[PDB]
Amino acid sequence: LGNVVCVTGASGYIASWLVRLLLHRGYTVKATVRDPNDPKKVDHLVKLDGAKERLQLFKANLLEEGAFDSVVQGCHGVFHTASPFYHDVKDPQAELIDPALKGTLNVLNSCAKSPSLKRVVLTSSIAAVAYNGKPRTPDVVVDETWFTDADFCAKSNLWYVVSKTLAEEAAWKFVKENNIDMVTINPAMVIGPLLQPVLNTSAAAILNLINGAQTFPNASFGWVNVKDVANAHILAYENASASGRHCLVERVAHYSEVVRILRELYPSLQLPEKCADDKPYVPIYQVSKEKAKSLGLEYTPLEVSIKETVESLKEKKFANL
Repeated sequence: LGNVVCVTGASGYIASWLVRLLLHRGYTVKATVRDPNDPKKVDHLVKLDGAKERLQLFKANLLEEGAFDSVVQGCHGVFHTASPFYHDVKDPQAELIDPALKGTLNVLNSCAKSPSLKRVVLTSSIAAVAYNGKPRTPDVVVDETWFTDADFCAKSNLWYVVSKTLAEEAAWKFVKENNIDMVTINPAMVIGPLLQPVLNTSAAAILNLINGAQTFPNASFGWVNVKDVANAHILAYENASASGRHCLVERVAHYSEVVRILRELYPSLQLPEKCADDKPYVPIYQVSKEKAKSLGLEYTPLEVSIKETVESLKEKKFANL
């Protein structure tokens, strides 16, 4: 409750929320960022309730070997969240795969030499679970027994999913051989309220639907509320019986369905009427909520997370409606 834990990539969306919630439960949080001295990118953290007294900032370059050695020491829990945001990709190997694997093992190495460590919570992705070749249609229930076939996805140049997949496999092989207790949280598209004026890929996609787009894409993604995965990380860490992977997806929805909800929430809002290609809609499917629910997690419904996202988009000045 009032113990010491470490959160990596603290400036990230999921991480920001995790820090806010950890601070609220009384924890002392040692957070790592690229430059804790840039009062521009750590402002949203220092402002959180309790931060002034229990937010401990440390400088750490995710790709710098040993950068996390001392910060994890003295922590019973380590939440490796660190999520490098978007950028045009040339070489997937040196730009996506290599940094993915490197940063994961960099932090795990640090945890391996920490006597205080009780459990590591790794933020993974639904990308490491659902892409094994099997069809994903309305009656299909994807769950934690599904594991992405990296080789298969590579043939389709689905390099981001490949990087997330290889990184998770690497993590499980490592913790197994180095006797570390690790659990992973696996979210899909993460939306909800904003703590700073910066958007992740998912919130920007929502922004794109309300700021005058002519069409909406023909795509179906799993969607989940940022408060829910942050809470899922805390519950998976605190509950001793928690283990393995945890799917964090509250329903898969096609963009036409997302647009329908937006029309219901905002009756006078201008929204795209046309889909991007005239082809049949990418089918939706189901994703198990059992494991997260087994820890007491309650899922926020999609119409509420969309409302919160659009409301924050206005508050942070991205949208003018």
